[PDB]
Amino acid sequence: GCCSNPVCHLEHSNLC
Repeated sequence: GCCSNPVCHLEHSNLC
């Protein structure tokens, strides 16, 4: 995580 988990990535998609 964050960007490397698909869920934590999308919760803050600005941060992936």
